Amino acid sequence: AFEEAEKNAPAIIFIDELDAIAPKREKTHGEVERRIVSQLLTLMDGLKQRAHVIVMAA
Amino acid sequence: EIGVKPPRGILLYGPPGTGKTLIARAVANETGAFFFLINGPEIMSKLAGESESNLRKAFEEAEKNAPAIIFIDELDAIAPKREKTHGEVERRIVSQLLTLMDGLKQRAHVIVMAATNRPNSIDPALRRFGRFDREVDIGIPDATGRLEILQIHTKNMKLADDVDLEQVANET
Amino acid sequence: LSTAILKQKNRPNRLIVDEAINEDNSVVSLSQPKMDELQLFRGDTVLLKGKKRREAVCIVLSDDTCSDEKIRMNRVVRNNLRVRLGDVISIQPCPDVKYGKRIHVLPIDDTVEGITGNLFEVYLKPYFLEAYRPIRKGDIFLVRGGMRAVEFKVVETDPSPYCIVAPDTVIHCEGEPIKREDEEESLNEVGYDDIGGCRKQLAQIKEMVELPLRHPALFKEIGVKPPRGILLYGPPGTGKTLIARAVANETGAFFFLINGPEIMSKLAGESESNLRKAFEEAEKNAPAIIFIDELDAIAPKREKTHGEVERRIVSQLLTLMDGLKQRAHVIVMAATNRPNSIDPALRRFGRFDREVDIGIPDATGRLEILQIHTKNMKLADDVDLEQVANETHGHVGADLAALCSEAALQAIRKKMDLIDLEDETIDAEVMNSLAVTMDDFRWALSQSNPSALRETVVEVPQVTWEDIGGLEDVKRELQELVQYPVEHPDKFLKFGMTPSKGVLFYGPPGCGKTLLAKAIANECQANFISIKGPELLTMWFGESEANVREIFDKARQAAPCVLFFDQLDSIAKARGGNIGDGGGAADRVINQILTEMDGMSTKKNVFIIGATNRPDIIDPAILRPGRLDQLIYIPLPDEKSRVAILKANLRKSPVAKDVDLEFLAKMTNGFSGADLTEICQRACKLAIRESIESEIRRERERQPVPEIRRDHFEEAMRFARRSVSDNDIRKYEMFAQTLQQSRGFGSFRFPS
Amino acid sequence: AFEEAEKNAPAIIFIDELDAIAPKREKTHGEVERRIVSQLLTLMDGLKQRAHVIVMAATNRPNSIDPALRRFGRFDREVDIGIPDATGRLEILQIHTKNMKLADDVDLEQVANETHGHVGADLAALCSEAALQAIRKKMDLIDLEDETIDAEVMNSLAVTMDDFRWALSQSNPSALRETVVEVPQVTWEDIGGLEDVKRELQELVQYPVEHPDKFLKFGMTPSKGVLFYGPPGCGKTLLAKAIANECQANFISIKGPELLTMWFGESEANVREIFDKARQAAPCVLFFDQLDSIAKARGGNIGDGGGAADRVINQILTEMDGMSTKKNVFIIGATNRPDIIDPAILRPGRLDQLIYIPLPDEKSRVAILKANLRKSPVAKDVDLEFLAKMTNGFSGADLTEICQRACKLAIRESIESEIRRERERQPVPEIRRDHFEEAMRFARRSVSD
Ligand SMILES: Nc1ncnc2c1ncn2[C@@H]1O[C@H](COP(=O)(O)OP(=O)(O)OP(=O)(O)O)[C@@H](O)[C@H]1O
Ligand SMILES: Nc1ncnc2c1ncn2[C@@H]1O[C@H](COP(=O)(O)OP(=O)(O)OP(=O)(O)O)[C@@H](O)[C@H]1O
Ligand SMILES: Nc1ncnc2c1ncn2[C@@H]1O[C@H](COP(=O)(O)OP(=O)(O)OP(=O)(O)O)[C@@H](O)[C@H]1O
Ligand SMILES: Nc1ncnc2c1ncn2[C@@H]1O[C@H](COP(=O)(O)OP(=O)(O)OP(=O)(O)O)[C@@H](O)[C@H]1O
Ligand SMILES: [Mg+2]
Ligand SMILES: [Mg+2]
Ligand SMILES: [Mg+2]
Repeated sequence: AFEEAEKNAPAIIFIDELDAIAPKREKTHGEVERRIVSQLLTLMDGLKQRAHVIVMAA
Repeated sequence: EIGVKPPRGILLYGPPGTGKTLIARAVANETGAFFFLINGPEIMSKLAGESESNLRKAFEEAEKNAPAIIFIDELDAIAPKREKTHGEVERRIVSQLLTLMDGLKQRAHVIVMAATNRPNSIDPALRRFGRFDREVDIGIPDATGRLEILQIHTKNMKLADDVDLEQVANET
Repeated sequence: LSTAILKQKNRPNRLIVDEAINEDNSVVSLSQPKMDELQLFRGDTVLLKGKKRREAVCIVLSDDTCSDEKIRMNRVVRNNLRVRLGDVISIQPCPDVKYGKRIHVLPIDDTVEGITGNLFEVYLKPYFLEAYRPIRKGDIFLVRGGMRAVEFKVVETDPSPYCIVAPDTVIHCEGEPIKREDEEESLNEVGYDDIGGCRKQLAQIKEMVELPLRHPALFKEIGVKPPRGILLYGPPGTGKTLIARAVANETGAFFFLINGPEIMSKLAGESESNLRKAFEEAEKNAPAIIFIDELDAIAPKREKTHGEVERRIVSQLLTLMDGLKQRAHVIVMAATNRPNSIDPALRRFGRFDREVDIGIPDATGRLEILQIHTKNMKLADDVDLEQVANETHGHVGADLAALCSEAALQAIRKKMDLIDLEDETIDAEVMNSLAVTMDDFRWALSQSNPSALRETVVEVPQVTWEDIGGLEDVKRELQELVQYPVEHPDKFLKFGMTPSKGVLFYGPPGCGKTLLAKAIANECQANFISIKGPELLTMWFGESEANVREIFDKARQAAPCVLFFDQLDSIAKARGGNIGDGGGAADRVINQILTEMDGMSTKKNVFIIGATNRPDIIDPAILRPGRLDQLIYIPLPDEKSRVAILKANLRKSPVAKDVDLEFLAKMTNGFSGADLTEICQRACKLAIRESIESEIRRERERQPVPEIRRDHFEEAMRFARRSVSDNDIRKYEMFAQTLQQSRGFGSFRFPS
Repeated sequence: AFEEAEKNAPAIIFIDELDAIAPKREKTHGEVERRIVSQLLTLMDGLKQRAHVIVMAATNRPNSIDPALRRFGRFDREVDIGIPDATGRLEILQIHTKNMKLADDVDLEQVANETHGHVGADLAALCSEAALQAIRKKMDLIDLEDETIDAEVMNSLAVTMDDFRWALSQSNPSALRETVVEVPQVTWEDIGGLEDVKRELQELVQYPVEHPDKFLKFGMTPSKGVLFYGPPGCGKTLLAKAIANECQANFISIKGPELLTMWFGESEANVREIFDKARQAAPCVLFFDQLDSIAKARGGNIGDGGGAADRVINQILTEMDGMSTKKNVFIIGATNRPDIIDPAILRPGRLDQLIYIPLPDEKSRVAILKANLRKSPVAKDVDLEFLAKMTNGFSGADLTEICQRACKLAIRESIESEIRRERERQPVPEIRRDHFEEAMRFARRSVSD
């Protein structure tokens, strides 16, 4: 999703229900959710890249 | 001359924002060695054998371009304790890391670096000597260190004369 | 008997390596009576065995200066044989040695640099002119001459592998120069000598992977087939992979290395195909050894495994290891930190019949490991490796390598002033001044801490026995508790009684229990694990007891280890008194603690100390001797102890001489240690307040308090309160009197 | 495979590790595995059309096999290759020792009687280890680095009964490789007093295994369950250690909460596995130290928690009921809190015999003091009878603590004497009466009235 949005560099990403996808890595027993939180952190770190892509989460 | 091998494993740990990834980027830019960067979740795959193969490919690429520095960001996501992990894939990934860093074949010139917010969630076999030799705590800076951070982050901006960065360092 | 396979027994061939006065690369010298014993004449070609499957050939010459029990050889022959001074090698006559038709030699890359002249013409042709020197494949020989002497690798011999370099033999230096790094990696190759400790384990391994190959006639005559499956298990860093490398380097059998995760493949049946290919490769190559590192990666229990691929891989390994088509003389070795995670069907005699515990070494074992790891290091004369071996209580061998590396790194740090990071190269004077002293090893010891305890590391506030005032008897008991079983086990064996290893501090708040724990953590010569009571408890079912089991296992591995519980009554409370507490989670934690502390397992030097602020609620089985043997009562300090506490608090504090601590201790009746510390802190705060007001006054005039004074202490005292009320002392004295009256005899005297 | 079997008929198709390719299709998450199970079903159904092909399969997880494969017309016959008895173990030993060079003193009958839980691979391991010990005894005469061996060394080489006894000392069933624990060498003479308990335990262990015919003749089934209850430190775990070291029965010792697992269904599976591997090693003793953790009163904590402990205790009750008398699996439970043991556990047929390990009396205290000081150098004037008299309410642990405190006082005296001698340059042959006198004032009674 991040790659596709960055392709269309004037892009806005909207992550609806961010609470479900991104819980606390330590608090949640599920390893899938801690991994997805870490991947989202990595994507946000490189998100800017001096690109028009912006991300809004609800 | 001194007859030892210099330590080959660095584990940076600390709360978020201390600059572990920043230090990794600084090392990547300012060292004269091949740099390979690994993100924890990006290794994960559904198919059995893909993730261990990705780790093997990264370590082989580092070995070919030796001396090299491998940085594994978000080590906690990729390497949980095998006793407390149910999934076979994660346990096999941790075993592949253990073998790659310290196995019957040892890495000659590759430096393996990692960063994690929670070092105690790492499998204790990784925190052994031969694999992650030293653990470096990137902690909360003091007043002078955070004044240095403010100076670093304010160097590009144009600042008025009234700006007093030592006061801001004291207050934060 | 178990280690009987390790002795050399001093056969006539056995000889001690010694330095060579004038012996060239291709000759060695012995004592004349030694030749007469071996029936060797001067000039006879001889064959010398070495370590890690190496052989060399030399010309034996008579040297009167050579010792009777020693053989003189230069550095070249030593490096060819991978031996050092003092090593024992066997010399035997070599029959049917003939002049070599042709030899191909490959020079080392670093030596040939800076030599414009032809390598053959400048060095090989005069060196091998009428040389009559015996050589073998794989040897390094150095030839002097030119600007830099040149090392040649004899890669090809005709006839192989032994040949005499006659003048008619053609010598050619063409070819890719040999890398210095490759020969260096060949030199620093791991053999059975690089494993320290694990003497019985190494004996068993050599019995199983070396003896059947070296002397198969024994097993053929005695009519049995030797064991063919070895599972090396142990905590991380104990040397399982090291033993695997040693076996790989020091066996003539073909060696196949399997790493667990490498087997896996995404395709259907491709992992089973990889396993079959590995076993077919081993079978094709006659005697072969298969080593599977990280066995738990690809051999989980089939009953506990959900994926079908993993179960099929376990079944494939089961069939390959012991199936209808039997193994054709193949030794299978495996290493794992989790032997109980392996499939139970793999652990039987047919497949993995011998399980070898590479455990935590003792003092002598870790001394041996330190000697092995420092054999290459440059050491000063001041270094005492026995002291370092005694200091490192819970180290496994990887921790000792870490300690040696830290010492070397500190030694390099001490030279960072003379050394420049930026400059191209380091001065030779600095390199000659570089050495590892005992101070570097002391620093490494200070930083050293067993890796298994890395998770259970807490920053302790550096308390000394002097920081505690009073409690002299308690200090002596604690020091003796931690020191006697560790430093004098022979005394306990002589008196035939195991030591007591349990102490419970009970008393009013603020009287010095946690201070005693800090003093133990900083002063006692043992590992220390600090446990807050409820941190072990977990929401999940069976995980709180798992945490208890894990922490006790960590204390067992790092023995001698001190296991301190800051609030015991939280983790240790009487059973049956909780309506909720999960599904009896607290009671199950109590029972797990009871089993871990005194059960059917063998007892180790694990000193378990608990501090409780109210001991009447702790389970009575916890206080049973053999668990918390001594119940030490830490009461409110008396006047002497109050003087000691006040002096200890103000020892580092600049205090005016007018302050009479005896009068303070006399007045403060019923005060605890925290009360007196608060009095001193309040005096310090008042002094700081006065100094700040004085500084404000000087600042006002621009636009004092050198030490804490008597009036500061008086104003601090007017705020003082007695934290522990009389009823609290009544309760603690009630518990203490129950304990004392339990015995029933104030004075016990034997009848005369 | 099936077509090639038909081409060359009569044919036998052996499928080793049948559970590898034939799991239950409902539990399978792979399409290819389910298709393989269906193909096996189809081929075994069509086996009737095939003239003389016979399919024999081997598996050590028969319950994991797809149930449809065990129906009529396909794998309809099942052969249980069970654990051999004493005579069967003798036959296996005779088979494995036929090629070895046994000495005359060897007695395979004794070796057959000792190996209570061995299955045949264990007996082969035992023979291999005995021969390896025999080879070890010659490692003094032959060095490993030697190139060749004298023929006389081979001629002298032979396996003797001492080698087999060493092997038996090292030998253990392969099944009990995960439950094995290091147990201290506790002996019946290490325990002081408890003579009636010792005799009762020895009889309860030996009589059912040695003479079941008398119990069948009188029609009474031997008791297969014992609970130990008493004050802490009175000798329950010590008795368990003595049983493990002395009795010729396989011993499984498990900690209380060892079986519990957070994952749903795993604790019941752990109970099933422990009881099954107890049956496989019969005659076996299954000891439950701190039983009240494993078995607590149902409904007392039902509301608080998920209810997994109730499932665990129900599974335990099912396993206690499921055992036939023919399997000699003695179950011993130990607890110092019998009041919180589940009442169902003590019902007839499960943990029948309830034994009260009491606070020792004066004669038992003399026995305990002698047993503790048996290996210790104690002065003659030290009167143990008076120590037993004065320690009225003391338990065995209390007396052991008194002796340990006296030992530590003696060690302190010796250490200080050595320090003093080193100081003067730059003792304590045994424990004395003053040491015990000093140790007694620190002594306390651990168990209250
Ligand atoms: N010590 C520091 N000195 C200067 N700038 C810093 C420092 N720490 C953080 N920053 C600034 O804040 C940003 C965030 O830091 P960074 O992403 O490295 O944090 P982190 O918590 O170590 O990372 P991650 O959790 O992704 O490993 C940096 O890119 C930099 O701009
Ligand atoms: N007994 C020993 N003697 C000498 N060196 C040792 C010993 N044990 C470990 N080492 C050294 O310490 C390190 C331990 O690494 P090694 O791979 O041998 O450990 P391991 O027991 O296989 O660990 P893991 O369980 O994590 O695989 C190596 O550098 C090895 O040389
Ligand atoms: N004997 C002592 N000598 C010096 N300071 C003492 C002494 N006893 C207590 N203190 C002081 O008490 C404070 C800490 O007390 P500590 O943590 O040892 O108490 P505690 O007995 O463990 O209490 P609690 O029951 O509340 O956990 C420190 O300020 C320390 O200086
Ligand atoms: N009859 C006895 N003879 C010799 N020593 C004994 C005797 N009874 C107890 N002891 C010793 O006293 C201590 C009691 O420990 P033991 O394991 O026997 O206790 P337990 O009855 O299982 O109690 P707990 O309920 O506390 O687990 C041990 O050190 C043991 O050696
Ligand atoms: Mg390893
Ligand atoms: Mg405290
Ligand atoms: Mg007990």
